[PDB]
Amino acid sequence: TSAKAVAKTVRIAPRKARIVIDLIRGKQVGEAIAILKYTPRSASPIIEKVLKSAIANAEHNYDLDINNLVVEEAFVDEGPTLKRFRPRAQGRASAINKRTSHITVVVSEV
Amino acid sequence: MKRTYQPSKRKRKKVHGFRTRMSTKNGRRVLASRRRKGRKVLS
Amino acid sequence: AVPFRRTSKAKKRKRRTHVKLQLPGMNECSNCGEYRLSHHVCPECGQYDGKDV
Amino acid sequence: YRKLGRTSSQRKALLRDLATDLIVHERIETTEARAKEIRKVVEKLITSGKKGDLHARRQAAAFIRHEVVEVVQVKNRPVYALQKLFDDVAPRYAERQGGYTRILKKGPRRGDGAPMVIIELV
RNA sequence: AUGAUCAGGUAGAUAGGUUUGGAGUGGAAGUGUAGCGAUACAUGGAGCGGACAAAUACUAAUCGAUCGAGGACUUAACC
RNA sequence: GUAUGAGUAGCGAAAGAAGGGUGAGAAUCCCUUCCACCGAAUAUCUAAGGUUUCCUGAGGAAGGCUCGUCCGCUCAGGGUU
RNA sequence: CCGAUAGUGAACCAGUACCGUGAGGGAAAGGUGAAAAGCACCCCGGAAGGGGAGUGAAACAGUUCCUGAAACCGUGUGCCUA
RNA sequence: GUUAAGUUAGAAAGGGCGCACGGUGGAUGCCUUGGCACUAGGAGCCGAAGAAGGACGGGACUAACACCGAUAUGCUUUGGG
Ligand SMILES: [Mg+2]
Ligand SMILES: [Mg+2]
Ligand SMILES: [Mg+2]
Ligand SMILES: [Mg+2]
Ligand SMILES: [Mg+2]
Ligand SMILES: [Mg+2]
Ligand SMILES: [Mg+2]
Ligand SMILES: [Mg+2]
Ligand SMILES: [Mg+2]
Ligand SMILES: [Mg+2]
Ligand SMILES: [Mg+2]
Ligand SMILES: [Mg+2]
Ligand SMILES: [Mg+2]
Ligand SMILES: [Mg+2]
Ligand SMILES: [Mg+2]
Ligand SMILES: [Mg+2]
Ligand SMILES: [Mg+2]
Ligand SMILES: [Mg+2]
Ligand SMILES: [Mg+2]
Ligand SMILES: [Mg+2]
Ligand SMILES: [Mg+2]
Ligand SMILES: [Mg+2]
Ligand SMILES: [Mg+2]
Ligand SMILES: [Mg+2]
Ligand SMILES: [Mg+2]
Ligand SMILES: [Mg+2]
Ligand SMILES: [Mg+2]
Ligand SMILES: [Mg+2]
Ligand SMILES: [Mg+2]
Ligand SMILES: [Mg+2]
Ligand SMILES: [Mg+2]
Ligand SMILES: [Mg+2]
Ligand SMILES: [Mg+2]
Ligand SMILES: [Zn+2]
Repeated sequence: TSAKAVAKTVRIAPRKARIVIDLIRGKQVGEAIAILKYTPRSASPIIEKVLKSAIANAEHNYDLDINNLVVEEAFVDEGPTLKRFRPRAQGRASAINKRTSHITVVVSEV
Repeated sequence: MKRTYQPSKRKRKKVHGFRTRMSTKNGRRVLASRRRKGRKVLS
Repeated sequence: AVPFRRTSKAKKRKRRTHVKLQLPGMNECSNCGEYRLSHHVCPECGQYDGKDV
Repeated sequence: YRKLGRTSSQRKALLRDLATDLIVHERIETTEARAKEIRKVVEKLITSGKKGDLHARRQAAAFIRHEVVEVVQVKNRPVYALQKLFDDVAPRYAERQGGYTRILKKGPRRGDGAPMVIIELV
């Protein structure tokens, strides 16, 4: 009935990936791929690979019709954070968060 | 800006080296203290 | 210069109402049937106005 | 007219370089604003080449760059971009009154999202 | 500022080019003549001329797609 | 440990352009041409200080205020008479 | 008597890493499974990472791996709201 | 049917409350390799026949620990197994 794919600990901040994942939800898979291709953000290639992986393993493992799928749900979750520092004036240092994210997409019929 | 540390191999050896520590009773006292604490680097 | 009070979750979510982004202006190619932007060359066949580019 | 992010002399140098590039290669890829300026520049150059006399040639020589297009065996002698403009490109449009270039939109650049376009002399 | 506003998208003068102009500057290049030369004169209000004016479909406004009504009840006047 | 400020301040003096190549991927790596900057220096030696940063072949997790196919970064072999 | 913020500073290559010219100061960091049986093979992807298949009592035990609270970040929805 | 006067629904760009399912994070429980305080006994010094503490080396492969010293991951002998 359904298939899913996940990408774990991708080095991209969750907000910047959510802003793109929002406009793929509940769409036919071909339209969603086209939408991702023409959105000039840095999160589009990662989500495109996750979505195509989900379509591929739906086709292979469950023998579903790859021409009648829709994006059932897509979401972004927080992964572990890399802690860095930036030298500021007067001899002090400030914190930097290099955040990562887990990206999940699910596809199904109708 | 000229800062406080201006390195010199010879000056470092002559002020803080092993043979300078061994030449006074208080230097050998420093060496004994650092041996008692167990430090890997003496002088 | 400095925030007097911390911001609540509801206030932050209200301010983030308009920080979404739009949906691309695309349609299907008359030649190859693929999706493409209007007034742009088709990247899948190199067509524009029904001619090779 | 457009200031293209740079001072007067830098803008003039950029325009001269791009116009010579379009004359030599006849089809280049660049950003949209630069294309919309070299449109004007290159078409004025082509009109000067169509006029054909020595005054027009000396005026075009104050803007075109001194670059080699090719070497031709005739003692092998090189051909320069001014010679190509006056001898090859200008006679091509002897029966067309205006509009010697066209602009074709391509899409955003990966590094900075700039809108890239193709400009060719046709 | 960006949105917005207004003028248009081949039922086309919206922008650029082109052709004729205009302001502005002041007499182009090449050639010839005079002079030993610096230079002067002629061809000739010449040449050039962002943003200003009018003509002209040469170049780009191609081709698509999306949104958007079927009109609640009561009473009173007419009908 | 994790928020708010907030996708906000900043991204550390400066001229770049196009054409070829490589590659899963190129404003950022390689090559060509044109342009620009220093030039009692932003050139060449050499003390101190550092201690393998030097060369070659592979690599792209982290570091590099962006990207990276590149690197004073990672790995393996060398190199100083 | 303590049970990993406790008990030695140190249950782990600790007077180490790191800081300081120096004398000197001085950390953090335990737990797969009874047994590696540590996932042959197929599929998407450059890889990372997944979906199956297999091992096992358990993989929602998959080499920071027993349990897995709260802050904090999300997706869906019953009732309310310009 | 039109006109006039009056009444009442519904809505979500977003938000609130409840619930379900996840992520991050490391509390809690269980556990122990390491500690703390003592008791009985032993022993209370090593060095010019070179000490305490170190540096550099020794392996088929050897960065670190442990062991050993150019007889170097060890040699002789007496017992145990
Ligand atoms: Mg004394
Ligand atoms: Mg403009
Ligand atoms: Mg542009
Ligand atoms: Mg005049
Ligand atoms: Mg913070
Ligand atoms: Mg280039
Ligand atoms: Mg190194
Ligand atoms: Mg970095
Ligand atoms: Mg930065
Ligand atoms: Mg490569
Ligand atoms: Mg290297
Ligand atoms: Mg614990
Ligand atoms: Mg175990
Ligand atoms: Mg066990
Ligand atoms: Mg592949
Ligand atoms: Mg794999
Ligand atoms: Mg469990
Ligand atoms: Mg378990
Ligand atoms: Mg949990
Ligand atoms: Mg929780
Ligand atoms: Mg709700
Ligand atoms: Mg509602
Ligand atoms: Mg609405
Ligand atoms: Mg909504
Ligand atoms: Mg809520
Ligand atoms: Mg409420
Ligand atoms: Mg709530
Ligand atoms: Mg709740
Ligand atoms: Mg967890
Ligand atoms: Mg906690
Ligand atoms: Mg005792
Ligand atoms: Mg080794
Ligand atoms: Mg011997
Ligand atoms: Zn096409």
